[PDB]
Amino acid sequence: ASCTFTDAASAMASKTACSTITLNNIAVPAGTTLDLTGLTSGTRVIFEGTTTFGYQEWSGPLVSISGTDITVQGASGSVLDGDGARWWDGQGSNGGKTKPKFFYAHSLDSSSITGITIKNSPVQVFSIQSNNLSLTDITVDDADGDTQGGHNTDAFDIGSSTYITITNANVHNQDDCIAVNSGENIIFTGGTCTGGHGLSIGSVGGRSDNTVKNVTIEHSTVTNSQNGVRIKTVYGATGSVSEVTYSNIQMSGITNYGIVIEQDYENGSPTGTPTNGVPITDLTLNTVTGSVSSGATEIYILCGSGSCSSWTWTGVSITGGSKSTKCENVPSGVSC
Repeated sequence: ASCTFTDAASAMASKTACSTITLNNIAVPAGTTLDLTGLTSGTRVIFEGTTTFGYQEWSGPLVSISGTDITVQGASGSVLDGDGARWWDGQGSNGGKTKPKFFYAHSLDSSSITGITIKNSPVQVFSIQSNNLSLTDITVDDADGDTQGGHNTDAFDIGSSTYITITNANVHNQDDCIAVNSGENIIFTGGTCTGGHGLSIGSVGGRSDNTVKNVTIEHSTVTNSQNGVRIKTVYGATGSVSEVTYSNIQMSGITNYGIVIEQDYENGSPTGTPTNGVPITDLTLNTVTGSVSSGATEIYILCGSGSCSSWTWTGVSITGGSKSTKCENVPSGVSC
């Protein structure tokens, strides 16, 4: 049966009995999840109009969807508006108000999400922990967070996932455009990332899953962001990052690091001393080009002893700013 809901309680009560679920202009109660987990395999979910959320200090998620063979779609003009300025205090997930993560895609397997627009997320947007999930034509409009205190507004956080494909994302936020904490067979292509902290592998380490393998981030643009390309592995942690390719990345207006690969990472501040428990091997950068701002550093590589090997570095050209005086353990064929 096809079902159309204008309230969250009805949608959650009846979701399994509906093979098409249209969610029209739903105001989700404060402190609660629009809980679309456990869907019957094959179900299509359509977001129409503007979805809103009541105010409460809590950890979220605001929305969660799970199931096999699920098709999630944002109708034309649809928006999931978190009105996150109600929470934003410059502190994000580091302190201040407790703020809800937006959209859990945990075990949304052999599934797709297309044409969803998120506006003004309180904190991180997509939490991806799935197998065979594509995210296409996703828009994260967190631009208001640049002046209203947004922080830790990651667009795509990926962990314990396989076969994730993100295509034609458009993100304006205040943190990582993508952050691959762990996963295998990941593609991010055709993205535009502005305002945030770059296209990041990591942080890797310190979790149950600390393994990244076969990730391609390609044909994408990073502008007006703290970093362009970033790999961050956690200080003193254990893990593995292998078969990562950044290819055909352009950047401009980068404020801190055009490319930064560091094995001393901590959330508060990098230690400045790398460790060697998270080896980065078979890393390819192929055509990573653009400019950084005058106060920025072009390329920064801080590798531990023996934990960066077998890299391929071709067509890398970052102009502007300054060259680093701090690079350590740079692999053969690579340069700051």
